[PDB]
Amino acid sequence: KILHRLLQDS
Amino acid sequence: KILHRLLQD
Amino acid sequence: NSLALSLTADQMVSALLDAEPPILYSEYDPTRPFSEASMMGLLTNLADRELVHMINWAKRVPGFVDLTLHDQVHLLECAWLEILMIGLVWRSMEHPGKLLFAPNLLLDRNQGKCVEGMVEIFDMLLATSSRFRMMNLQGEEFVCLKSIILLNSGVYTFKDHIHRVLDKITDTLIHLMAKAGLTLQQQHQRLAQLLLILSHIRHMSNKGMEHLYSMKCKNVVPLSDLLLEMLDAHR
Amino acid sequence: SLALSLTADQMVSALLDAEPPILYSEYDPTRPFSEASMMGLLTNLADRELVHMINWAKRVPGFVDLTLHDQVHLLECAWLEILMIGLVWRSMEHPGKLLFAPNLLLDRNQGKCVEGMVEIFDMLLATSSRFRMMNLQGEEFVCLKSIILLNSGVYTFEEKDHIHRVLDKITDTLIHLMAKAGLTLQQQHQRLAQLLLILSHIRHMSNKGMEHLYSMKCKNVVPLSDLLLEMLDAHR
Ligand SMILES: C[C@@H]1CCCC(=C(c2ccc(O)cc2)c2ccc(O)cc2)C1
Ligand SMILES: C[C@@H]1CCCC(=C(c2ccc(O)cc2)c2ccc(O)cc2)C1
Repeated sequence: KILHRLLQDS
Repeated sequence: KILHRLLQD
Repeated sequence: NSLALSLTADQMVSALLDAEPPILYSEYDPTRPFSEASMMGLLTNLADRELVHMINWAKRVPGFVDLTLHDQVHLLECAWLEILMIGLVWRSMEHPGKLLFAPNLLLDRNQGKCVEGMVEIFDMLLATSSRFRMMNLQGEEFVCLKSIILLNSGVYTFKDHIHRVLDKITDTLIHLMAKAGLTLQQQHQRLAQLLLILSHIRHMSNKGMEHLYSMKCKNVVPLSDLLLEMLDAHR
Repeated sequence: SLALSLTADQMVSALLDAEPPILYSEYDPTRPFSEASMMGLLTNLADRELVHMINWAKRVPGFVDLTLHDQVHLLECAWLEILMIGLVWRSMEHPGKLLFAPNLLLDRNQGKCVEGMVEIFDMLLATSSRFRMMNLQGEEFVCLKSIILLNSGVYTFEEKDHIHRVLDKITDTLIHLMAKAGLTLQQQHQRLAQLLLILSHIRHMSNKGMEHLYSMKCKNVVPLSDLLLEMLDAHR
């Protein structure tokens, strides 16, 4: 999930 | 429309 | 040039409370409805009779009668399902986990599953009802919210009169909260909380409308000519 | 949290600093207008805006304190609403026109270029004209946008009370701004109500827009981006 990815990026 | 008639009543 | 603007806050409240439609009953001799046909049959019949009362209720909302006939038509066409829903949510307030469509018709999640793609609106409705009860929504606040929906929902699809009536209902809402002993901060916070609910009620209406449109195309449940015209007004 | 401890002016500052930039379109005034390429431009534009929105959301007070699953849900619900109120805000001083980008201004007779989109176009114009008449302030705008992010998906999921706490904090901030502008107590309440009723219409426009985008995907003529497709499936 892309939205999951970008939100999670630290 | 029916709505017309009912609003006039 | 409007008697609505001249009313005091209490006159506004008294007028709205007395204009309230009655709580109608569903059809009797029941099996607990479980077929997609019988449930939607009961609901359609109920909504159809409710609409007749809503139309005459709307005419008793201060400022609504000052509008042209065509403007009255447009507002009701836009807001009718919203008003039915916030009515349903209000009635279901003292019955957590259940929806009181009528005193003899209480439905829960499991009966929403009956109709394909129906339980999601149910959950939204149940959530809104739980939200109302936790806020301890009052009847005086409810009738203000419902009138706001009537005048607001279709106002941008057309006009200072409506906005000035809307402003006065806000005055009334604050007046009610101040009367209940709420502090200045508690007043505008609660006002904000109540009005944000209308955004979700709008969303529930739009999702419900799509479902009713689907039922029309399905042509299994016969819709009345009145509902067909209210439904056609959206798309 | 740290958002609850924030004063009203700190809230405004943090929100104003978190504002995403105004991205450019690929519009070529000399190139033709297929009106399937117009949607192509808009799709490309929105897809790039989403990346900035997501990072903008992470700077909205309180949002980070939420579980990742809830963060996903709120953006999935409100992304088009947020795109739309942004579009409306940019178009505020361009009456009868929508400013999708500094190089992309469109009016009514370009909205009909796409099937059943002119009404949504007129609703956006009405909202924009409404912000204009109200003389909506930038400080009030960023408050509204954050409210949409937190509110729009709050009844579709505990820690929902934390959202209500932050939502009340933004309400305090909004009132603070109005009292600052010299508005009387009656005027503050009225304007506050006026602003929040707009959100109902922005919700309506989003639902209508979401349906038009689903129709466009099924037609499969204007290809949606991978992110845009996932955001669209969220509403089903
Ligand atoms: C899908 C909608 C959401 C749940 C409740 C619904 C309806 C409804 C809403 C409120 C109410 O008091 C009475 C009835 C409904 C049902 C049939 C119909 O022809 C029109 C409206 C349907
Ligand atoms: C039907 C909607 C009406 C208003 C404008 C719309 C879009 C839009 C909205 C805001 C914005 O900044 C950039 C783009 C859009 C277009 C294509 C797409 O795949 C996603 C969104 C589309």
